[PDB]
Amino acid sequence: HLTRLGLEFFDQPAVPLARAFLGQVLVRRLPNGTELRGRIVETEAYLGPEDEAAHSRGGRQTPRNRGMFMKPGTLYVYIIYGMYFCMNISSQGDGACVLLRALEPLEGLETMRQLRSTVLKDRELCSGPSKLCQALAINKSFDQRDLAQDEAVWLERGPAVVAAARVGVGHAGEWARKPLRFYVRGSPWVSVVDRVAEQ
DNA sequence: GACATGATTGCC
DNA sequence: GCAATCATGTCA
Ligand code: NA
Repeated sequence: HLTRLGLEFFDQPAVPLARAFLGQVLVRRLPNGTELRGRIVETEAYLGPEDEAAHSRGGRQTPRNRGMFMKPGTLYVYIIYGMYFCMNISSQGDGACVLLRALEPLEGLETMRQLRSTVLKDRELCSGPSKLCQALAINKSFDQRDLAQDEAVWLERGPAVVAAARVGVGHAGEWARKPLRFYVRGSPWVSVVDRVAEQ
């Protein structure tokens, strides 16, 4: 609470926000009062209407993705492949948000392991957008919550960034190629390294 | 109402 | 290399 990043932090455009997320710690307070912690090491920016890789492309706006259009810091959690969740945080700009792709586990590792068992090496706990949601017990109920004012989840300030193309956007179009994915260089917790982009 | 599909994960 | 599994986006 005293460390929780507030409203002013989130009110930034997608790219600066996605880059600013690196190093920050995502915290999840479970019912047993225990708190799980993960330092963000990989994120992706979705610019909005012009961004053909975003759900909000062409100004598309529905009840499912309303979060992207809500105040910065508002969560947009959705179900993919009818089996996994993806956690995004609305940024400045309607239809713009930041997807979280990987965290470096810091605390509550044992609970995460249990959560993701449905023996896992720590490297398999949060190395992915859906894995991290599973590891932190994030689900559809976290959709549209305010990361700056929620009792169960918040971001804390943390004490070389690689910019690469996003994952699972395809190999067609200028937007699929744009370097809108950012992660901690040399980090062993990133979900997908891009040796090419690192050079 | 119907029908194609996914910013993944993980086993063959 | 590809199946799992179903809410959502579209078209009607
Ligand atoms: Na937004």
